[PDB]
Amino acid sequence: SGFRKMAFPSGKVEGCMVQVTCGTTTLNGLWLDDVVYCPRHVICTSEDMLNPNYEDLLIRKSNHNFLVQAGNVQLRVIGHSMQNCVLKLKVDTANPKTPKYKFVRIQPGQTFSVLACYNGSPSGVYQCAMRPNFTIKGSFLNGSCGSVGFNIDYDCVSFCYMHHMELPTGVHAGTDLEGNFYGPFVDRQTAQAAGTDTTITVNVLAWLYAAVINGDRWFLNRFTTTLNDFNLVAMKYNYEPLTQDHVDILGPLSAQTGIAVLDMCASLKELLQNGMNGRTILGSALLEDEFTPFDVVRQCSGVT
Amino acid sequence: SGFRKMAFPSGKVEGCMVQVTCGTTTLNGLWLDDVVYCPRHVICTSEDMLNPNYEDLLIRKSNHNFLVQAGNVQLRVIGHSMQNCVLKLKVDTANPKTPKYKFVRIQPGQTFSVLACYNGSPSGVYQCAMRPNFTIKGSFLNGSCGSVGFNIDYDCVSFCYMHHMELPTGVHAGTDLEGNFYGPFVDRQTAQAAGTDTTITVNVLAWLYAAVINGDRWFLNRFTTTLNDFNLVAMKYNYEPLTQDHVDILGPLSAQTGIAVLDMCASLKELLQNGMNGRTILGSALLEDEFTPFDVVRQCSGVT
Ligand SMILES: Cc1cc(F)ccc1CS(N)(=O)=O
Ligand SMILES: Cc1cc(F)ccc1CS(N)(=O)=O
Repeated sequence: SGFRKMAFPSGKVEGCMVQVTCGTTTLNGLWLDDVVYCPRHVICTSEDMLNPNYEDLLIRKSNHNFLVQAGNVQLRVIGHSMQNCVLKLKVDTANPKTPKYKFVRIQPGQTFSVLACYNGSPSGVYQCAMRPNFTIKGSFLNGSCGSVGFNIDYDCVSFCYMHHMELPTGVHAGTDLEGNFYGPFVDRQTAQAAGTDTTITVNVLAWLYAAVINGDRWFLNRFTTTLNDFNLVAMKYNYEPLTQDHVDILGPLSAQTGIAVLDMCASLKELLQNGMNGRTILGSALLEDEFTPFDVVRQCSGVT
Repeated sequence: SGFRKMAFPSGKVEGCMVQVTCGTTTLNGLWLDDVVYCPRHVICTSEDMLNPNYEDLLIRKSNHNFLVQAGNVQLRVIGHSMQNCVLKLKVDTANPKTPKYKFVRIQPGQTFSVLACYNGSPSGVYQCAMRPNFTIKGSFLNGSCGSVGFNIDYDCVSFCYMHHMELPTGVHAGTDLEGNFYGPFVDRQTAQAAGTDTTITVNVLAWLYAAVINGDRWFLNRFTTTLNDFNLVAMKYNYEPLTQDHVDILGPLSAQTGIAVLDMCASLKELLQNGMNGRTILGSALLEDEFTPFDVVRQCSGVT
């Protein structure tokens, strides 16, 4: 019992983190097989970052300009290419600690673990969600760029995120491992405003299921509601609309707890309308939306 | 920028987790050098757990009754001894992945990372604090026992916690790696009530420093206070008394932010007296006390 915002074990990803230096810029790279993946803005001075022409900046670069360091051993770069907003440095050595892995582009509301790194060295690991405005609320200082977000499925690491930007509002933007940004963001030091950060409704409900399971029930009410009625209330409170897909995905939690999804929606409705009244659910004074339904099933069943 | 409840990277500890089976009971063990550490209640049936005589139960046990499995390879047990509430199984093979390590008994209010494991397999990693009532608020299902709490100092893993018990109130009790329980708890299925879970005042203040650093300042007031005056208010709100030691430890944050410790104490006082008024600090609607001063300095400086 007890419920915690858990990160996946980082070991398999710790083994893939290297330091990439290009001139004076040092940031993190991901070493999988004989390729090192890193943000392409490694080639930029902070002057370049105002309006960088990456194609033009990259012409000036050679394999030997990219210094890749794995622990305290240097990797020989035998090739370099730009895929969207990431650099792929082909090294002459396959990472002997390469786990089974996939590159996956996640959807907003989906959760993953970030291994925050500096100079190819892991500092800490924390659990994130892709916000519906395609930002993440990370902890990233100078040097953290190229730190990656991942999910682990038994022994296979699905890499979903590489860190690129902090927006002027102190939220974080980045790419999948094919170097395509989440949301409308570009690797340029420019006025980039994120849209409305809406609450991930399906996640809040999953977390309310997790609460009931763990004995926090005070918020369970006598009322039910409808998808349309609930969604009127969701709209007013900047909550993502709830689909039959969301209701289907919550099925097992509904089954395990014997609380219908729409009854829990009515509980959520009252919580939105009446607040917590200074009470707490699983030791939080607001509604948590960075647990997925899959996150609760797998935590409240002990999946390794 | 941005502030996150980060766990240490778990890799070095993932390498030390094994499965220990004794009869029908399976739980987690820690394999360091040629010793496997695990909870001594591995030798108990859930019948034994009501009033176990561990010395008597252990007489009946031989080296070959302890089945230690590291991944999918069996370790030969050549010796077994009881140190307090842990078993030390001497195996014939040194863990080749043994990191530099120490066993340290932590003080209440001190924070550490837990690698929650099942059948010697890591499931997730999360950051904890030793509560002032010597419990932790973990996430632990059946099989999680022998999952360990640790701090990492560069490359050295300080092991501070092994998981043993969930109390009837769903909080968690355990030992240091010498098998001495934190608090008054015993490895017995009996009415064990935890005392008052007081807030770790120094940690809340450190987190308020972290807030100011990260641009959340709304709670900064015009008032200061005294250690004695603040502590009257601390007492009323089940906050740990603040010592000159706590004030000394917050020095660097006070220095970095140019907010005197006692001024921040006055900010905390108003927050205790007036609540948040439905506002949030670093995306929390209550006062976080599971970051230490050392946790903020090292997060808001990017220590690897
Ligand atoms: C331990 C774990 C494993 C997993 F596969 C999915 C989730 C979790 C828990 S959580 N929601 O804090 O990430
Ligand atoms: C990343 C990190 C490293 C460290 F040495 C101490 C703390 C932290 C951040 S925290 N407070 O979330 O654990």
